[PDB]
Amino acid sequence: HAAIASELQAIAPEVAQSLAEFFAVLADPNRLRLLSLLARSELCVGDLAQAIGVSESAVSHQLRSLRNLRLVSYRKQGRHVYYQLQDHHIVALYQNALDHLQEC
Amino acid sequence: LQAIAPEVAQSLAEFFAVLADPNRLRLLSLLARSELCVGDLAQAIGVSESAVSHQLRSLRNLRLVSYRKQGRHVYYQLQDHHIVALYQNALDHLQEC
Ligand SMILES: [Zn+2]
Repeated sequence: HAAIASELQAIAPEVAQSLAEFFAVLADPNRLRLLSLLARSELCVGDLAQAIGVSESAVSHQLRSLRNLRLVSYRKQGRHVYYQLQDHHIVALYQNALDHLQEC
Repeated sequence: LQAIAPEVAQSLAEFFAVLADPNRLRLLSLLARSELCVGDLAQAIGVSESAVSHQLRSLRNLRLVSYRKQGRHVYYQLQDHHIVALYQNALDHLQEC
């Protein structure tokens, strides 16, 4: 019987359901490759396409759902559109997940 | 630059896939605040000790949780601090969005 076992309670089923869906969104090798690039630098669709070795149309399409899913965001500067990870939570959960499997 | 190797991306994808389980997340949400014995978790979750023990076996094999011996009790805890951090960050991100 842990010291504070009586003081704890699990996350609500609705919250756990929403969190599970979030992780389901990340269980995609293609999405993770794109996020691995944005974790190190903000990049334009042109740079991402060259790195992953796919067309700009393909990256642009994948980035759309990523944007809708609130995993990435973008900023416009002059004639360029730079994509970035949504927030620091995204890079942290990404880096921690990777470090975890590296540490096993 | 270069993206992560394809097998690394695949392993990471499978890792997030195992986390896409509401029941596992409820268990992890408890361990995120304290290591706990099977009895404490079973009562918190409202399920039998046998059930939680079974759920924990899977989590152990998946390297999400570990256990240790402290006196006359076995306590389960999250495998490492990375699990702690990714859980909290994912949760906070969802709470603000
Ligand atoms: Zn966030």
